[PDB]
Amino acid sequence: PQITLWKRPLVTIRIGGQLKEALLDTGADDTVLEEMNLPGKWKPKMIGGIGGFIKVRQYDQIPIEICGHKAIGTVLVGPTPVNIIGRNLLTQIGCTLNF
Amino acid sequence: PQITLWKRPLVTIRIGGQLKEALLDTGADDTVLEEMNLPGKWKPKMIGGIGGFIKVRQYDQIPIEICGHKAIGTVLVGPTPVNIIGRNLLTQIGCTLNF
Ligand SMILES: CCC(CC)CN(C[C@@H](O)[C@H](Cc1ccccc1)NC(=O)O[C@H]1CO[C@H]2OCC[C@H]21)S(=O)(=O)c1ccc2c(c1)OCO2
Repeated sequence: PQITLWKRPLVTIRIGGQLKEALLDTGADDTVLEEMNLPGKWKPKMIGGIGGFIKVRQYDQIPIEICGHKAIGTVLVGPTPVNIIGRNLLTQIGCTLNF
Repeated sequence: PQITLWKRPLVTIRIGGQLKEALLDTGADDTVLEEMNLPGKWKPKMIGGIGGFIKVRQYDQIPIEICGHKAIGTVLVGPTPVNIIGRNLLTQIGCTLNF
C-alpha cells in the first residue's frame, strides 16, 4: 500500500500465531513489542529511546506477517509505550519513504 | 525522492537559521529538535517514548525546510538525542510510506 501520515501508520501484524496492532516506525532501528510470550531462546538486551534506556528480551529469527507481507527477524520484547515495527523489518517488507 | 531504510532516514533541515540533520520519523506524532535557543513564545510539554518522558518547549508556527521542501508548524525543543521530524511536518512535505 501507500500510507499517508495524517494518522498514525498502524497496521495489523501476526506473530507467534496472534494478531496485534503495531506502528510502522521509521525512526526505530529495531522492532519492539509490548510484553508478550514468544517461544524459544532469548537474550537480555538494553535499548535507548527518547526518555532513557529499557531492558528488553531479544528473540532472533522470528517470523512476523506485517500488513500481509512476510518478515523473519529480530524482535525485542519489553516496556515500549506501543508496539513498533522498526527498520530491521521495514526493509524486509520493502518499505520506503517517498515524497 | 525515495528513501530506503537500510540506514537511518536522516536528512538536512533548516530551522531558526541553523542547518541540522534530522530523522524522517513516521513513529513521531510531533517534531522534536535538540536544544536550541529559539526566539518567541512557547508552552511546556512532556512527551513520552522508550525510557519515559522528557520535558520540551513547544513553539508554534515555526518555518522549517526539510530536504528542500518548505514546512511550517509546531516544533518541540528539548533534550532529545536526535532531531526528529514527525508526522505534523511529514504530511506537509508530501511524505508517504510505500510497500
Ligand atoms: C510512541 C512511539 C515512539 C516510541 C517507540 C515515539 N518516538 C519516535 C521513535 O521513532 C523514536 C525516535 C528516536 C530515535 C533515536 C533516539 C531517540 C528517539 N525511536 C525509538 O524509540 O526507537 C527505538 C527502537 O529502535 C531503536 O533505534 C532508535 C532508538 C530505539 S519518540 O522519539 O519517543 C517520540 C517522538 C515524537 C513524539 C513523541 C515521541 O510523543 C509525541 O511526539
